[PDB]
Amino acid sequence: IDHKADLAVAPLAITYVREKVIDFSKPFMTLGISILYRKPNGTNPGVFSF
Amino acid sequence: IDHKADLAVAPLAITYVREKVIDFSKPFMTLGISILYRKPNGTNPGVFSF
Amino acid sequence: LIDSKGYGVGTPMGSPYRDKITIAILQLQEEGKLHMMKEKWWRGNGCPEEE
Ligand SMILES: *[C@@H]1O[C@H](CO)[C@@H](O)[C@H](O)[C@H]1NC(C)=O
Repeated sequence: IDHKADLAVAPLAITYVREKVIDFSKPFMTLGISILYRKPNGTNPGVFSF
Repeated sequence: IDHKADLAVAPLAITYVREKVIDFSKPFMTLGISILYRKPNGTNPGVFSF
Repeated sequence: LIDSKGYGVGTPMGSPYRDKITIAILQLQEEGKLHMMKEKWWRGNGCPEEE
């Protein structure tokens, strides 16, 4: 906002609160919130399987 | 390009040429090429397959 | 995708580069170069053989 840089290329939110104070351009990519998990081993309790 | 008005709030792809000659808002519905195909033919009954 | 957000470039107000960079981004996007270089810098090991 004080122009102490030039066009900033970096992971940077597109937020309303920032767009109000700084200017943005067309996104080069889109984010997302998604789960992260480890694939199951496959093992199951001795009661459920049979 | 003429001035009937400022707005056309419709599905309108923001392509290179269209931004050459049209100022665009930021995207609201990101769109992509996918494929459409049938689920299993699944032609099995519980009546007589036994 | 629980949420939708976009990485865009920052600049102060009145910058002439906003539009010139938007068009550049659109052309490079149509070039698919972004796609392949994203693949490269997000490639890593790959899946081993596990069947
Ligand atoms: C997988 O096995 C590890 C031990 O090798 C165990 O700690 C973990 O709970 C198991 N997880 C699943 C989903 O089977």
